[PDB]
Amino acid sequence: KYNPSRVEAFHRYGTTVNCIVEEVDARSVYPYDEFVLATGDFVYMSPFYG
Amino acid sequence: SHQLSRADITTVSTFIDLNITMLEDHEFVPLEVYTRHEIKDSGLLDYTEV
Repeated sequence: KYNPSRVEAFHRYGTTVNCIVEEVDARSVYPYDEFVLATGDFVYMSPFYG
Repeated sequence: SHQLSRADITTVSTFIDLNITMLEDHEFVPLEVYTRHEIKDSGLLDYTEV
Protein backbone atom coordinates (compact mmCIF):
# COMPACT_ATOMS: atom_id res chain seq x y z
CA LYS A 1 0.00 0.00 0.00
CA TYR A 2 1.14 3.53 -0.81
CA ASN A 3 0.78 6.05 2.01
CA PRO A 4 1.65 9.76 1.80
CA SER A 5 5.06 11.04 2.85
CA ARG A 6 5.19 12.54 6.33
CA VAL A 7 4.77 16.30 6.67
CA GLU A 8 4.27 17.60 10.21
CA ALA A 9 0.71 18.68 11.09
CA PHE A 10 -1.09 17.98 7.82
CA HIS A 11 -3.82 15.74 6.45
CA ARG A 12 -2.43 13.92 3.41
CA TYR A 13 -4.08 11.69 0.81
CA GLY A 14 -2.56 8.70 -0.94
CA THR A 15 -3.93 6.42 -3.67
CA THR A 16 -3.07 2.81 -4.48
CA VAL A 17 -4.38 0.66 -7.35
CA ASN A 18 -3.97 -3.13 -7.37
CA CYS A 19 -5.00 -4.92 -10.57
CA ILE A 20 -6.31 -8.37 -9.60
CA VAL A 21 -7.21 -11.30 -11.85
CA GLU A 22 -8.81 -14.43 -10.42
CA GLU A 23 -10.13 -17.78 -11.61
CA VAL A 24 -13.41 -18.68 -9.90
CA ASP A 25 -16.02 -21.41 -10.14
CA ALA A 26 -19.51 -20.12 -10.98
CA ARG A 27 -22.69 -22.05 -10.20
CA SER A 28 -26.17 -21.66 -11.68
CA VAL A 29 -29.52 -23.29 -10.87
CA TYR A 30 -32.72 -23.80 -12.83
CA PRO A 31 -33.97 -22.03 -14.85
CA TYR A 32 -30.37 -20.81 -15.33
CA ASP A 33 -31.17 -17.09 -15.55
CA GLU A 34 -28.54 -16.11 -12.95
CA PHE A 35 -25.18 -17.42 -11.79
CA VAL A 36 -23.07 -16.64 -8.74
CA LEU A 37 -19.28 -16.64 -8.44
CA ALA A 38 -17.05 -18.22 -5.80
CA THR A 39 -16.74 -14.81 -4.09
CA GLY A 40 -20.47 -14.57 -3.34
CA ASP A 41 -21.14 -11.94 -6.03
CA PHE A 42 -24.20 -12.57 -8.20
CA VAL A 43 -24.30 -11.96 -11.95
CA TYR A 44 -27.84 -11.36 -13.18
CA MET A 45 -27.55 -12.84 -16.65
CA SER A 46 -28.00 -16.36 -18.00
CA PRO A 47 -24.71 -18.27 -18.42
CA PHE A 48 -25.78 -19.20 -21.96
CA TYR A 49 -26.56 -15.65 -23.12
CA GLY A 50 -24.99 -14.56 -26.38
CA SER B 1 -38.19 -121.01 -11.96
CA HIS B 2 -35.64 -118.30 -11.09
CA GLN B 3 -34.62 -115.29 -9.01
CA LEU B 4 -35.33 -111.67 -9.99
CA SER B 5 -33.86 -108.33 -8.99
CA ARG B 6 -36.12 -105.77 -7.32
CA ALA B 7 -35.75 -103.36 -10.26
CA ASP B 8 -36.99 -106.06 -12.66
CA ILE B 9 -40.65 -105.40 -11.74
CA THR B 10 -42.34 -102.06 -12.39
CA THR B 11 -43.39 -100.19 -9.25
CA VAL B 12 -46.48 -98.05 -8.76
CA SER B 13 -46.13 -95.20 -6.28
CA THR B 14 -48.07 -95.44 -3.02
CA PHE B 15 -46.70 -92.09 -1.79
CA ILE B 16 -48.19 -88.64 -2.30
CA ASP B 17 -45.55 -86.13 -3.35
CA LEU B 18 -45.00 -82.85 -1.49
CA ASN B 19 -42.30 -80.51 -2.79
CA ILE B 20 -40.89 -77.75 -0.58
CA THR B 21 -37.91 -75.55 -1.41
CA MET B 22 -36.32 -73.15 1.04
CA LEU B 23 -36.15 -69.37 0.83
CA GLU B 24 -32.89 -68.21 -0.71
CA ASP B 25 -30.54 -66.08 1.36
CA HIS B 26 -30.51 -62.47 0.20
CA GLU B 27 -28.18 -59.53 0.77
CA PHE B 28 -29.27 -55.89 1.06
CA VAL B 29 -26.65 -53.36 -0.02
CA PRO B 30 -26.46 -49.73 1.19
CA LEU B 31 -28.56 -47.71 -1.24
CA GLU B 32 -29.53 -44.04 -0.95
CA VAL B 33 -31.26 -41.70 -3.38
CA TYR B 34 -29.07 -38.74 -2.36
CA THR B 35 -25.98 -38.79 -0.17
CA ARG B 36 -25.08 -36.20 2.45
CA HIS B 37 -22.47 -34.60 0.19
CA GLU B 38 -24.87 -34.26 -2.75
CA ILE B 39 -27.49 -32.62 -0.53
CA LYS B 40 -24.89 -30.21 0.87
CA ASP B 41 -23.67 -29.42 -2.66
CA SER B 42 -27.24 -28.64 -3.79
CA GLY B 43 -26.98 -25.21 -2.17
CA LEU B 44 -25.95 -22.38 -4.46
CA LEU B 45 -23.74 -20.61 -1.91
CA ASP B 46 -22.04 -21.87 1.24
CA TYR B 47 -21.30 -19.23 3.86
CA THR B 48 -18.30 -21.12 5.25
CA GLU B 49 -16.51 -21.53 1.91
CA VAL B 50 -17.30 -17.98 0.79
